[PDB]
Amino acid sequence: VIIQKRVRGWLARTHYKRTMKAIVYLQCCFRRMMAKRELKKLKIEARSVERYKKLHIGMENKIMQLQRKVDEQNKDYKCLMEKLTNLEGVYNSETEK
Amino acid sequence: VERYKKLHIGMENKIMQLQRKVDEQNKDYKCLMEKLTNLEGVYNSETEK
Amino acid sequence: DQLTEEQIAEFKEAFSLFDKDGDGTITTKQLGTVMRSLGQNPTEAELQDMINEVDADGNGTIDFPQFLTMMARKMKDTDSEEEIREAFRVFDKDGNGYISAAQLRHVMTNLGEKLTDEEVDEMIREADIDGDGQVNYEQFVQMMTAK
Amino acid sequence: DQLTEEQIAEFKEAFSLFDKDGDGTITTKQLGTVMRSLGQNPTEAELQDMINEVDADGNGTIDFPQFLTMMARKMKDTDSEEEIREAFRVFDKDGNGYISAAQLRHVMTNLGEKLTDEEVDEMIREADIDGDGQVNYEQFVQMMTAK
Amino acid sequence: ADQLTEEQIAEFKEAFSLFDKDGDGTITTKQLGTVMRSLGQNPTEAELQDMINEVDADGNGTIDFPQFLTMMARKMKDTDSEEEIREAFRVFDKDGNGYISAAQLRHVMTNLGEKLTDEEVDEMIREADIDGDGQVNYEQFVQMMTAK
Amino acid sequence: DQLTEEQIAEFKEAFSLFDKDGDGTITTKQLGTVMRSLGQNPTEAELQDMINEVDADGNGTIDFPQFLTMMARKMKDTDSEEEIREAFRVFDKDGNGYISAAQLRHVMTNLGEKLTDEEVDEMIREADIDGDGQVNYEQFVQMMTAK
Repeated sequence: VIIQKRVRGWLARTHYKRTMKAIVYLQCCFRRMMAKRELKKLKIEARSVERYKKLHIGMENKIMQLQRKVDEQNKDYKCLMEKLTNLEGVYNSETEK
Repeated sequence: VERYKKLHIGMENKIMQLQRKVDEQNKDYKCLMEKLTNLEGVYNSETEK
Repeated sequence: DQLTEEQIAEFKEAFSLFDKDGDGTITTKQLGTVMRSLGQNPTEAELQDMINEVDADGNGTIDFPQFLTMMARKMKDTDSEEEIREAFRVFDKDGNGYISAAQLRHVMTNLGEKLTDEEVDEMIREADIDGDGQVNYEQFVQMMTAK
Repeated sequence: DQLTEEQIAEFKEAFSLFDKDGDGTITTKQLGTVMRSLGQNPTEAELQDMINEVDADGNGTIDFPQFLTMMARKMKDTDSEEEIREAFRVFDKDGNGYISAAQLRHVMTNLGEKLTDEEVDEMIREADIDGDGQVNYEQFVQMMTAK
Repeated sequence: ADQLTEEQIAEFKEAFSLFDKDGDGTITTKQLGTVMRSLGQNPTEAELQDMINEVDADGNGTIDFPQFLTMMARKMKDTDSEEEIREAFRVFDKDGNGYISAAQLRHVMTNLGEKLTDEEVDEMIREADIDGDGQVNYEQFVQMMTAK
Repeated sequence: DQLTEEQIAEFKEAFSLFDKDGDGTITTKQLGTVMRSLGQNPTEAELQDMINEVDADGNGTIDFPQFLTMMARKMKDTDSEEEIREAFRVFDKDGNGYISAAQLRHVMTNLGEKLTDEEVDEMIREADIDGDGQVNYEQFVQMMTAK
């Protein structure tokens, strides 16, 4: 009987989680369709490259920051496995003794 | 200036790969944070006992 | 007592979802379903006891204040996975944790409430192991601990 | 990964059109819409996280590099329409995909992200959904996949 | 930070296009060094080979402006002052006065560190305008270098 | 004793460095600087012994074969910073592990090799040595670690 209780609980929880996942997919995809038809309605003559021209320098700066942040994350990872190895060795030696 | 524009387009293309690399580095960073914490706790408990 | 506000909101969405008429009433079958789907383990005997208490309240339907009161009653309960894991270990004839799955389905059809063929087969292919081959109910206990 | 030039022109067109003026910096409220302009679905939780991350810059201003981060972060996850079909038809107890329009409206009203009933009615008219007759899942799936 | 103004990056792009007669944007190792020095900050030969390996990671040793972005970003963290360099040249002079013969400078630049080409030696001898017999300050050349 | 190719490469690099003329025959005074900057830990008496060996070889000038041979006899020397810390402590009059920079200068210069005042100041400089205050022994530990 306790096994029955556990089985019912698991079944209903799985159905519940499936329901939330389905409802989230449905609402998000409905929003996607409505925004897509909004965009289709909003179609107009053409574009202007000059808007992209100003934003190119901003993309330059963000790329600079990208390589930077890559470098700091790499250095942090270096210090990270340094600390990892230190702790591993110290604790292994202490535990063995 | 045509090569100028073509290389601007390539630059605009390049951004996403950099962003993906940043995200994957963040994922690895947090993962090994978690590994460090777990290992430190386990080792401390074992040494104490 | 008083429950968490986020818990109250979650109960509200569960009540709205499991209600199909949109009026705000929950039937006995929907009551059992929501008890099982909240996360805590409802006993079949305790499920009938809750149904009887709802009948004492009357109308055979659940209003939101009644739903909150039965949420308090449900959270008053507790579930322990070590005890059910031990019960499973005793349940296995070998007791090693590996048991025939078809025999499992046959017993839970015989002993305890009879699981429906749909539920039995859903358990079978969720176990991801052949019925004749040994299955580990400890895996099921672990996946209950996960939730 | 690598993407064609025509799609690049598509994002440039989207950024130009979503700008009511010419100065740029479309409001962050249209932010998500811009992402949905690409036929991709950012979840509301992802939407608010992206908004919080953007707020470091603040001022409610969006930029093309930030939009490139938008699309790459969304590209991190990929979904198929068959999963959407399965999600739609698993809610139905019958499983044939036929559900009453009242059921779908209640589903919309029960959402964590509140969806206006006006938009639900608009979608019903778009798909010619009948309230009395259960709507076939493929009927809406056609323009779900058309997107 | 220190976001580059449009004029600077535009001029760098113009120089890159000018140097590459092809215009396809492909960068070779010699082109790598050319743009590396065109940046104007101090380039490192070990860093040169490191970035050459980074280019080889793409393959074929042919790459365009995104490599230029990577190198400029990696070099931005490097900050140097010409006054610091000219004051650090004092360690070159055993006497420390700074008035030293160009022959010893030639010998050092030929032999010390990474070997320098003989044509480079002749170019420096011609450009320094410093007589070998006369002890002349290297700082006189460091000033015209500080002009850049 | 023959070392690796990189060892001899570094040795010949220093050889070209201190050879202001590039002749290949470097006098004893500059050879001592070569030895000290190369990585060795030579005693002044041991330096003079090397000078006597060179003079027996003749001309008081070093050649790279003789250079490599005296490498082979010199790499065998190794010193531990604990001994130098004990030396500084016994130099300290109070014995607490802290000796004044002026006192250290006087103690080191009055006896032993008469090291010049400018290089004593160079000791004080580049090591954060407090002239009037007592010298931190950790500074000396780091200085010997950098050799």
